[PDB]
Amino acid sequence: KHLKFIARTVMVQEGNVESAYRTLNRILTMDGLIEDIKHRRYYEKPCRRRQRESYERCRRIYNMEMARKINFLMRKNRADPWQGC
Amino acid sequence: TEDFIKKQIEEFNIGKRHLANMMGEDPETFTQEDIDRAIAYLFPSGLFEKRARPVMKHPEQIFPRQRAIQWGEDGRPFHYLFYTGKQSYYSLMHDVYGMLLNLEKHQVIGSR
Repeated sequence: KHLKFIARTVMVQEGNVESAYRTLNRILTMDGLIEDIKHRRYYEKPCRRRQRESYERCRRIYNMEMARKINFLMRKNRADPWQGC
Repeated sequence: TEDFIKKQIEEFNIGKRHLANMMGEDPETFTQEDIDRAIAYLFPSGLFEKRARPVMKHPEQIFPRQRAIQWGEDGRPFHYLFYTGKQSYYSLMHDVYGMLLNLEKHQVIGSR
C-alpha cells in the first residue's frame, strides 16, 4: 500500500552495483531485518525466544563490561618505568 | 664454620711447607702451580674427571664460597639484603640500578 522504491532502496553509484548491494545488505543488517527473516523462517517458540533474548542481553552486557575493563587496564600496558626492581 | 676454615687454612699452610720440603724447593716461593704439579707427580691419577683427581688447593677454593652462617654471635646478618634469600643477586641488581640512575644523572665482537 505504501509508495514503492523508497524503503530499502539504494541508488547505484557510477554503475558500482556490488557496492550498492553491499550497502543495502549492511543497512538491513543494521536494522536487523536479515536476522528477523532468518528467525522468522521457522517458528521460534515463546520460551525459546525469551531464553535467547535474555542470553543475548546478558552476553552484550558482559561484553561491554569486559571491553570497558580491558580498555581501563590497557592504560598500564607501557614500558616498565622501574626495570631492575 | 669460620673457625673450621681458619683451622683448614693453618693446615694448608703447614702442608704447603711440608710439600715444599718434599720437593726440595723454597717454601717461601712455592706457588699454587708448584703445589698442583707436585701433587700430580706424587699422587698420579688417570681419572678423566679433573675434579676427581687429588687436590690440595687453598681452603678458599676447596670449600664452597657459600661461607658459614651469614650472621655473627649476636645473630644479626652481615648483609642488609640477607632476608631476600638471594642477597648476592639482589645486591648486584641494586648496584646495577644505582649505576643506571647515575648514568641518567650524568646524561659484541670478542666477548659473550
